[PDB]
Amino acid sequence: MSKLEKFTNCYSLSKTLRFKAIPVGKTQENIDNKRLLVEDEKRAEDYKGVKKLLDRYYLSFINDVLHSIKLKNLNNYISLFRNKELENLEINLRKEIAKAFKGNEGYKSLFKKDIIETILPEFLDDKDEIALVNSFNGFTTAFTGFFDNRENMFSEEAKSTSIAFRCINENLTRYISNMDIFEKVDAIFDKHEVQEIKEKILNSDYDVEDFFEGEFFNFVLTQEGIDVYNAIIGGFVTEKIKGLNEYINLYNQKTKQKLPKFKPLYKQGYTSDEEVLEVFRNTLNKNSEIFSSIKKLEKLFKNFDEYSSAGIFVKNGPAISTISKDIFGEWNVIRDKWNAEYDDIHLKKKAVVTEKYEDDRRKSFKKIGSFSLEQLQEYADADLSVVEKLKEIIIQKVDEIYKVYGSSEKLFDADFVLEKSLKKNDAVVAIMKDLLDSVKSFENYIKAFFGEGKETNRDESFYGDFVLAYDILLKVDHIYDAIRNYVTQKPYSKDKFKLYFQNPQFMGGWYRATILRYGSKYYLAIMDKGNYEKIFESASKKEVDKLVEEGKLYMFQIYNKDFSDKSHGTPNLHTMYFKLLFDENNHGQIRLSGGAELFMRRASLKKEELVVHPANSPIANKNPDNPKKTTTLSYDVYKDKRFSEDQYELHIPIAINKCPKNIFKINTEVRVLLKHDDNPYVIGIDRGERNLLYIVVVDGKGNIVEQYSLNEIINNFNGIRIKTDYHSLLDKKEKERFEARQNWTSIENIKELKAGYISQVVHKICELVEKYDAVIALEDLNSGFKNSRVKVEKQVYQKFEKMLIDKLNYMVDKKSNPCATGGALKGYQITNKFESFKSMSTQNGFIFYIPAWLTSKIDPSTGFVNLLKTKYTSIADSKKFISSFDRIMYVPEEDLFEFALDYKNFSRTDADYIKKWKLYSYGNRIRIDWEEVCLTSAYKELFNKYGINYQQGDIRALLCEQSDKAFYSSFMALMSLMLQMRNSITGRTDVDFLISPVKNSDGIFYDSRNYEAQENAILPKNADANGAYNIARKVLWAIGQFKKAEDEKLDKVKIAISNKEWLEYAQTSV
Amino acid sequence: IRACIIKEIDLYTEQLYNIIKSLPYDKRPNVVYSDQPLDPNNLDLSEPELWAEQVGECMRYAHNDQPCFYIGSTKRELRVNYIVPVIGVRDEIERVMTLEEVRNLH
Amino acid sequence: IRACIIKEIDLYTEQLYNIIKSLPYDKRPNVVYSDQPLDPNNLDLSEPELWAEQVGECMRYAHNDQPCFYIGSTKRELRVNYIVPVIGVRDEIERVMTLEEVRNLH
RNA sequence: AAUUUCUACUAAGUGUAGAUAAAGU
Ligand SMILES: [Mg+2]
Ligand SMILES: [Mg+2]
Repeated sequence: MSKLEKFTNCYSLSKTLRFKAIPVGKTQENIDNKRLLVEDEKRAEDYKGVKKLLDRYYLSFINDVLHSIKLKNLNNYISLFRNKELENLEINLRKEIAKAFKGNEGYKSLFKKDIIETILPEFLDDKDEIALVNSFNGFTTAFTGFFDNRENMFSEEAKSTSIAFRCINENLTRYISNMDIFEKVDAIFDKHEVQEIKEKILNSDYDVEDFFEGEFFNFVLTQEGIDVYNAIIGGFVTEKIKGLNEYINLYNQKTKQKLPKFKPLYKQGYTSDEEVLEVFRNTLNKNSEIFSSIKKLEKLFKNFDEYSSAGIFVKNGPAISTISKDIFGEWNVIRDKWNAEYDDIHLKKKAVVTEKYEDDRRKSFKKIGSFSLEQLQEYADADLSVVEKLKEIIIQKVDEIYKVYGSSEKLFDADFVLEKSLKKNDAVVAIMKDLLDSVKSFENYIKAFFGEGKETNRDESFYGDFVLAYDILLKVDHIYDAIRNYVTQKPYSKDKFKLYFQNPQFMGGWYRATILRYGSKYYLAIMDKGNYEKIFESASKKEVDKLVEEGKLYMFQIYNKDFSDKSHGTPNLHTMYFKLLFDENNHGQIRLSGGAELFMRRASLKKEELVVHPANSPIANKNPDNPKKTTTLSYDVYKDKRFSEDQYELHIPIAINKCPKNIFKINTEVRVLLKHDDNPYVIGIDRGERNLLYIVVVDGKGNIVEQYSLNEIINNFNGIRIKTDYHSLLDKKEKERFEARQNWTSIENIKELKAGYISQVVHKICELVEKYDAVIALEDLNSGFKNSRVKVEKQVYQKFEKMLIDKLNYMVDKKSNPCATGGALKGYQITNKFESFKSMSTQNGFIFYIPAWLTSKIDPSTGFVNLLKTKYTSIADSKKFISSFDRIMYVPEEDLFEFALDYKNFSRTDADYIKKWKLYSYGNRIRIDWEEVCLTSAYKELFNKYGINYQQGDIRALLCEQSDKAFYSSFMALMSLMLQMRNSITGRTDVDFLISPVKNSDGIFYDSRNYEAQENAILPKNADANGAYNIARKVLWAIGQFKKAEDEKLDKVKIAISNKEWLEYAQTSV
Repeated sequence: IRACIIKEIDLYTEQLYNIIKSLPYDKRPNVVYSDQPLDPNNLDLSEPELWAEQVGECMRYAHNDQPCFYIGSTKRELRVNYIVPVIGVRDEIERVMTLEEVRNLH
Repeated sequence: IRACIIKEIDLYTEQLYNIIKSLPYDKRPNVVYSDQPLDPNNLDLSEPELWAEQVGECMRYAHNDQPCFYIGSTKRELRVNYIVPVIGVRDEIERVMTLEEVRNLH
């Protein structure tokens, strides 16, 4: 009556097993004597040519259909633009455009065989490239993806990469702003002046003002229209003709007034160290487009005060936190000023601050588009000008850019020659990375001042110049990505090309392809234009080998290191899948659906570069936790031997559970089974600071069944058992990164090491799940933060959750019998298919996503949590704090200090349930540069040092009489570190205990150091065990909620546990 | 003089390979690496190209059996041909160890 | 020319030491031994002083860490400083093996 | 440090443990 046994054969799934084909007999010279590997390499090299030709034809078709188009909704847009009556109209406009595209009499051919067969061999009419467009005759399928991606531009889904979005959302806005700027900047002009020469030289037929009319936007839809408009804007040689922006500059230089300039419309990997370095020299030299953009932005931001502060803006997001950090002290000052001004309006005279109120305030804030500079000036203080600080910090960033340029004079001079390769040279890559990092930091910083765009009173005098400079600067992103992907590049390469064998319909079924097998060897026989086993009519090995010798057959051998004869351990998972394709216990579970694909990878490493471990010489072992410290092999060990030869890869698709029968909803069945179960286990996972991942398995009543670190992955084999400490490997990699000149390669190495680690943790968690029939408990990554000491960051943790979803779609035990429940043929399907990183929330089959609020700084034996705000601000606030306690006295029996508080008298303490806590000065706390402090002795020291008796009792009144400014500072300091539960020495010393200042019903304070020296412990051993324990107890609360509801209202039960309910549960469960 | 200098540079790096091949990876020294022969008898610091990092694996070239050393991790693919042990962490190099101070490591 | 010749002779004998140190004693080659440096690139037979015997132990001099080889048994106390592997049993020497034909032995 | 491919290896000697949905953009 187990839970998992019902979640097999649920839904369908698909995978591709990749193998390596080995030519058998004289197949390779029979292939080389027909040159069946040069037609296909030529086709793989002509793919890009035909791609460019199809792009050119697409551009011709686009400029054709964009000629026969005139909108009827554009005048309404311009009339209503200069919050919901406009978006319907703009989506109507995009739908009109998309219908004009999809309404032509030729759009049908654009993504089918006709565009290669008839159209493109006619639109071109060049005997050189008609050869190209005729080579791909019958191979239309080779473009299936290209077409399926080259049609998302002719659509209207408004994603960042589409023609409609470009023409409307990014162009019409600039056109309307240009109409405004032309209406404003006029009457400085004459036909005798440069106006008539503009018209004559660039248009020659109609007036120039016609390009600032409203319904003439249905002229800049075509790329040539954009070109002529940007010509009359900026200036277009035929005689260098000046444009409107520099006529404005000429006016603003004649007399001094910052008059706005127009905005131009939009326009709808490297392979050698010398190419990379010359691209660097070209795009980033001291007279390039980018350095000139930097100089222009410098002159602007140093001329930053002659622009009206009410017109500038700053976008709302991470930019606001960074701006507050750089201006208003630290992270959250702007946010708290906005919260103060929001309470002064939407909060009564009462202290009723509720989590729903705080959440609606947070939502209202996060929905604010952007903040002006006058607003951010009101939030400031006396004699602090926000524009001066922004100007000075931007000038500091610019001067740092200039300093790095002055430190990098050498990479620009023509005499420079490369001594070493770029991937092995790290001085020049350090220079390039430092420059790119500084420039991209500046680019990402000044990205804030583009404050949401959609707003009324933008100071166009500033934003003209700003966007003029910034639209050239943001090319550093592509340059950075290209250079980085070039440097972090393996010395080998996995570039391959599919082989067709003069047959468009090749291998697409089970065609001229079959999978033979002989003994324990499986063969792929490809007909051209002993006893085996066909896949079951037999053959004769003699005549099939005769065919192989003749040439009528192309027998490859399917092979991976598990088909070898010297392999004795456990086979790979996909090897087991493949071997099961042809098994008897396999009825229809894993079947051969679709057609295979035979690729071909050429040798990338020259045999002069091959490096080897010489035979009969002791090799050092890299695993510190290995007993055997050396190894002596009787043969050679080549490094990357697989990439030093040609290899025929083979991709075979498989469809698991093609004809399912146990079809139902997985989530509701999980809820029903968790309800009807009397003791459901739960595996809580939490990201620690000293541990990569930490597991705590908790039964259906809150009792810890297991708790251990996932620091070391344990591989079992042959009965032996060897451990690997991935935390030490990660520390070694981080130390190496600290030593290296540049850390482009180190970061990729760390990412791939973490990916491998989570690939091991996936199996760990699966074998934990199929041992207790437990239910997993993961942090909800959408809402929350981890304070920068957690090793596993959010990206790799998101990849870990994705890997767990993709594994739990079909969970297999390799060691188990295949036909047995849990084996490869009957694997558990206890999770739905992955959809997106945003839908990973609140449930996924056997996976519950849980917010990580109040999980690590909470006493796991009493539920206590420090909800106070013990930060020193002034004498009055600390006096009110001290006067808010119900009693503060010295208990002489225990030699402690009791602080009898009451959470009712304190602000923002509504989540709590047992409002009357009594917390002492028990134990020692580690403050932060770290220093250990015994609390009671520190209190006695402070009291005696400032002349204060404490044996009296209720010394609250005796304590709020101190006139000294530093007394209350020290007092609130050690009162803040008294409520510090998670203590840890910074300098990596593994002391991460977790003490609590309150005592439980039995009268003993929880101290983790009493449980770390134990196995089979009932309470968490440290803060991370506490996090996992609480993340499990939240799912236990959700299970209890399921038990409260009926068997039809289960689907609606909300399980997003709120702070009130969570603290209530944690404080009454005991 | 150039022929004898290269011979000395190679005999020294062959001895260094034979020595360093047996130390456990956590004991390997910090070295200064390059592709042109390195001469410890004349090697002078303060050159803006010397960076002290730690040796990794020690393998042999398959075509002419020349020893090569992987600086840092093998997965970093920073394979060099000539190294020299130093007492240093960064551009602040103190001194050059000898063929016996590397044997004392283990 | 004499300095480079001695350097080559010593690098070759150091490699020979590092190789022969690991073979089991029953596989050791037959060699031609002497106390002056031996140059395999020019070594010509028919000299009435070359006797092919089998290497024994391989130890290091305590004062300058120079490799020395015991020809025959260690108990024979025929310790030499420079050897060269040959295919021979007596004054009838056939040819001179190379630094890889000695590695193929085990 | 060998791999269909990835990570950590050498894991008892031409491999070990786990994972792996490919193509195209
Ligand atoms: Mg295996
Ligand atoms: Mg590896």
